[PDB]
Amino acid sequence: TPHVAIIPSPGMGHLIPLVEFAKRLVHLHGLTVTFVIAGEGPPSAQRTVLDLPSSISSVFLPPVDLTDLSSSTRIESRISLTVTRSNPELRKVFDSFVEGGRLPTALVVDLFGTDAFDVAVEFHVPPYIFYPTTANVLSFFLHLPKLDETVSCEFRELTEPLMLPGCVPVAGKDFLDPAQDRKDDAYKWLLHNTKRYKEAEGILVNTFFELEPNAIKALQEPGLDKPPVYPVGPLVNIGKQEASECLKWLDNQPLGSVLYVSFGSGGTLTCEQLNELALGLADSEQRFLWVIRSPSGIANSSYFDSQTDPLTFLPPGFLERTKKRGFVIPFWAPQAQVLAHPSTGGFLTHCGWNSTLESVVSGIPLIAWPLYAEQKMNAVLLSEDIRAALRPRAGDDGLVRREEVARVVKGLMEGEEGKGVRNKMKELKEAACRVLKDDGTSTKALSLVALKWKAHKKELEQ
Ligand SMILES: O=c1ccn([C@@H]2O[C@H](COP(=O)(O)OP(=O)(O)O)[C@@H](O)[C@H]2O)c(=O)[nH]1
Repeated sequence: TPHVAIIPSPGMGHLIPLVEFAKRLVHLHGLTVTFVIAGEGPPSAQRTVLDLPSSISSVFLPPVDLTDLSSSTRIESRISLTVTRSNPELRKVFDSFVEGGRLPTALVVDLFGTDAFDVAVEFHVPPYIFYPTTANVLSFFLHLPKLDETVSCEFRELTEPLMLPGCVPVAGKDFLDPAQDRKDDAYKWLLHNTKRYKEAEGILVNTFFELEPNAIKALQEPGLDKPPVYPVGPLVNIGKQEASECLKWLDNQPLGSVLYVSFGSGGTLTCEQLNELALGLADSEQRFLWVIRSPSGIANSSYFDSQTDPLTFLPPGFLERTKKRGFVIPFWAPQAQVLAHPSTGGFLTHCGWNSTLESVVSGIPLIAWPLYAEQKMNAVLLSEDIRAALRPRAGDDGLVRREEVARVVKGLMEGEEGKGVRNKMKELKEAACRVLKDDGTSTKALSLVALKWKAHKKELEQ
């Protein structure tokens, strides 16, 4: 059977969907999978995630040396270089696969891991990309080499939004974070990765037709140097695994009553914003379950990570006033289970794509609160095109004040404002089931890829 090697770039939001993808490959397609894990140190959260059928093994590479990098290095530079600098160790793993008679049939990287294609090419292994965010942002990535060549200003200076075929228009000032400073190595690494996308034999994207129909149709049209694109989503943890205290609390709340609040694996708010969010959550008088992290002036400061107790940053009396109706859990919650719980009724999200897809699969409507990466692009898609998220108004200083927090929370949970988004999520919840049935469009697309891999292995071995 074909052996698929998967090399994630750092980040829980890369590993989680890749593990769901691997599980479908082994269970539904009979393939074998090895994760090759690059990094800086032992896995965190990560181990809970990698802890799987026998058909899935994990190899942890020796940690890469990133000690030459400035403390102010942006995350995408760190993420990309973790994979690039791991190539010599990845080659050693591939030599071990050759010796064991299990040369991979495919090497799957994620959106920042394209330098591992060097190893794939050396070993005559087809390179693929598993793209863990939207077809809209994939379109942006595929177009970036051309955009870079044709546009010479910082993107925030663009007066017209970018309107790629089938895509929601996005202002230059809202392009993903690593695109916002073209002089920084984060842009250099983003651009470099995008220029390698044309080398992929296929790109599997964690989205589905009904969610992004116009962008998927455009991506699948033949184009210059464009690989085949396969929507295979939503590949998520559906939340049926046994976790505890926050779920026990949830069990005691009415159907559809609780607002879950979470800023992904890496997100933090500023002090001032943390304060206004807490105050506005209390003011709203809604039930809530908030995964809290200590504040920072850097929005993705927890990406790789807490020492301090986040509860110490809450305002006077907040924990007291919300002792019954709010549950505040530091650092990490069993998010899949929360979103699948019948007592959950809404989600204030940073618009990371895994969180969005988990919410879609359970029909939970959103308040879009983007922080870093491509989240603002996702917020525009969710609120202006898909229409499954409400957005809070930030003042000219960037702060969402407590009055606005309370307004949008009540709008989502009880208001006329939230009816449209709740209905759209109901329809998307159905569609998410449709596309994953045996002859649903996402199952068909993944099956085409697995069939290609089975054919390739058959030809090689005969
Ligand atoms: O407290 C938390 C926060 C995050 N997650 C999971 O971590 C992933 C976060 O990925 P996402 O794409 O939403 O954002 P990122 O962390 O990459 O910014 C999702 O699968 C979440 O369910 C979780 O289980 N508990």
